Amino acid sequence: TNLCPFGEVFNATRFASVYAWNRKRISNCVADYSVLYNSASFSTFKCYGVSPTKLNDLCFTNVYADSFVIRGDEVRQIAPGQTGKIADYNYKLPDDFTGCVIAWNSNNLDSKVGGNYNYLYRLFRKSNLKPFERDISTEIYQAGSTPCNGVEGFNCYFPLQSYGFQPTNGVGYQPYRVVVLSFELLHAPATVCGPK
Amino acid sequence: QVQLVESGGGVVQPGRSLRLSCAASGFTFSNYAMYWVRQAPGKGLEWVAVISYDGSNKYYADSVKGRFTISRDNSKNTLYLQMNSLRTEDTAVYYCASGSDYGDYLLVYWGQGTLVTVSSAS
Amino acid sequence: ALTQPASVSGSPGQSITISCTGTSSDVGGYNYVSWYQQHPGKAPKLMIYDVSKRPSGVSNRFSGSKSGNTASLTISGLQSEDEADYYCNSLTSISTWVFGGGTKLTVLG
DNA sequence: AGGTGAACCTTACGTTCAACTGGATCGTGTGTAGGTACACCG
DNA sequence: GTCGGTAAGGGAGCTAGTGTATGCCCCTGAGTTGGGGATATCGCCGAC
Ligand SMILES: *[C@@H]1O[C@H](CO)[C@@H](O)[C@H](O)[C@H]1NC(C)=O
Repeated sequence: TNLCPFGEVFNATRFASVYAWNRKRISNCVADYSVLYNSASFSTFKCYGVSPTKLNDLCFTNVYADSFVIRGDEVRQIAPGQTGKIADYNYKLPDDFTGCVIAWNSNNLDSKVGGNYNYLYRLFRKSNLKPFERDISTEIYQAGSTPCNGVEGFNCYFPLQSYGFQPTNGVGYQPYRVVVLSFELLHAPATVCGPK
Repeated sequence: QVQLVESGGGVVQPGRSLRLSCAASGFTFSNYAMYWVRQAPGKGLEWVAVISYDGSNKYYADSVKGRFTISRDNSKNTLYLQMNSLRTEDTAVYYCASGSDYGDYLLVYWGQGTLVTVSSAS
Repeated sequence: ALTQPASVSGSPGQSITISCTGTSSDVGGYNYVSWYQQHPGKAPKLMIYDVSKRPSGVSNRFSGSKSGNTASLTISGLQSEDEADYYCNSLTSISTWVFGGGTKLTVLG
């Protein structure tokens, strides 16, 4: 019954910045994870709350596919109960995650010479991020007790910082494309399971 | 297919200005970093210059540091290299490489490239 | 720069290996080498993408490999039409795109 | 096309109680180029 | 003609379409994409 449009997500020309991670709903299809391989050297595929070996014998009300890019040393922060700049400011995952993540290197395709400024991450925030929340405001974040009336300068920095991806970066510093599939199931008809 | 055409330039006197233009088509210019690579007649290749995908950052080979200037414009889809204070040893054929998808640290397309001769004669 | 053999010769059919070496910074630490084949009076075009890979459309026979500090290209069953110059590239620190130098293949015709 | 000057979080790490005391050294370990260029003899 | 040794009874490897041991990613984790150890039935040429 039709194949899930995983190409439109994994083969997408450009991935959104981590601070503005996309969200594509996938439903009314069959999840054929077999074809997912042979697409770049994947760096991480670990699942919580569901045994991958049986993934083809169950399906859910829907699944949300959130795609973004982060540096390798940072990918470990995409997990329930984790802490870090991404975990508290850009992308926060609930402790009861019913789903899992996929990460693959994209240095050859997403690391411009001299620095790729197309990707930004939120380095400052007043408070942590609630699970599955999106923040895009670029208001000047004051750090000290001196209000700056929204002017960049001393003790008042721009919240977003552009990733400086370069070919000569470290082994773990190169960009990594991450796609998180959150399986949401309720008392509703199931939508996305592969061959039995 | 993707085309890259160099404006070129005839024999010029040593220590004189010269502008070379590389026009590209068939692919998105404004998302990749061009390179200028020279080749002396009968010798091996030698990287000359590279410019970032937006012109913010430019790198030159130590041999041409402080004499060349590589720029680009995306409005008309073109790349420019300005040569000042030429030297006789600089004569060579210049190639305007692209660094297309799945690699930007490497040169891929390698357009036809033009020829520049630096000799003090008519 | 990099060091390469001045010239390599071999009859058609067998395997031919061309090796280029550099300091740790050029290829010893960075695995970004890529080899180009330039025919006489022609624009060089990529042959070996990355340390060991090949862009779509090129011949399967060519194969890149890396042994520690050295990078090698292996050609299986080369024909007469493979007579051309071959250069090994490398991305070093602080940019500085070094080049292999010169290497010519000939067929015992 | 260089020398002063003042900057602008400057961009790219080697990490978590923090922030700039409001110094280029400053708590833990920063660091700098262009120019904004308007006369020369050219 | 009978029996004991056999890259073999336990070593190593990884690459999804799928077999019996130079295989199975078997089982999933340092996240840089992979760790050691699970039932041996074995089968077959050659010296005695
Ligand atoms: C993504 O693109 C690659 C290369 O273009 C292709 O081989 C692959 O099939 C695509 N992804 C999927 C899931 O098919």
